[PDB]
Amino acid sequence: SLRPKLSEEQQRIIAILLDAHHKTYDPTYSDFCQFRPPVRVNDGGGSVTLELSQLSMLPHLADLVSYSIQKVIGFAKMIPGFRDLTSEDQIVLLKSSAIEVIMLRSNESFTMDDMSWTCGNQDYKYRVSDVTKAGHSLELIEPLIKFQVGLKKLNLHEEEHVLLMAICIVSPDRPGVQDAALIEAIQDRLSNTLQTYIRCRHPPGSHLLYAKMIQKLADLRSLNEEHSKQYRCLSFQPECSMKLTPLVLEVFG
Ligand SMILES: C=C1/C(=C\C=C2/CCC[C@]3(C)[C@@H]([C@H](C)CCCC(C)(C)O)CC[C@@H]23)C[C@@H](O)[C@H](CCC)[C@@H]1O
Repeated sequence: SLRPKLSEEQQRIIAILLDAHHKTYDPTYSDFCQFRPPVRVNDGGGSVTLELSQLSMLPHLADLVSYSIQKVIGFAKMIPGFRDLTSEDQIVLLKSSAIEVIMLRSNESFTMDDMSWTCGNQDYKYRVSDVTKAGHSLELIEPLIKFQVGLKKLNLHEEEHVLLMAICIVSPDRPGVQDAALIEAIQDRLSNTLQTYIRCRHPPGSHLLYAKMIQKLADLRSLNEEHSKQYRCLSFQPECSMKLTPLVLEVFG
């Protein structure tokens, strides 16, 4: 019912987050030529044996994800209050939310035109087949695509988008966090900002939208778990480490 105006602080928080995102997410995907080249081997049959023996798309996707983790670390460091946390808690939050924030931020390149993540020309267009070529199974990819569509249909304003990513990162319910109270205080500040923003730009669906966004955060936890299970399997493949990156190995190891 009540639609309070955004406070000076809330406006500042949003401005900071938008700026942080603009500085850490390149919508032109101009750095992609620097990643190891994508290689797409003939695997129309979706053979797990062939996929694991080759992992043809893994070097490229590992680089893309590693690159993205670095950008997420930068984004996170710009989240108001994040610096107030101990280095220990910052690292715990980053490592635990990295893959989730990547899935969230990738919605910007995701397109419902053909259900793909398009980052420019055909070379940098990723579909389900490309992810299976990196060693993952439909058990993860299909729910992820479903997640991308659901998120895409929320038609989030960039303000809502960056707040959602910040809230995802600053979560007190991450295993290993030491000062859950401080983290919850920061998250509440961000959550209150989001709730206020939604009510200001969306008439009472304001309540429906916030609930839907929070549900996406729950969906991300499940996706995170499935990815971890599959990463474990992938790591068993001999010589897989060389196809990944040091950051990826640490974050998901
Ligand atoms: C990374 C990003 C992008 C796309 C994300 C994709 C498309 C390819 C397969 C991925 C990467 C999924 C995959 C299941 C994870 C695999 C990771 C390993 C191999 C380590 O298990 C998770 C998200 C999926 C492009 C762009 O929007 C941002 C980047 C440019 C601004 C964003 O930051």
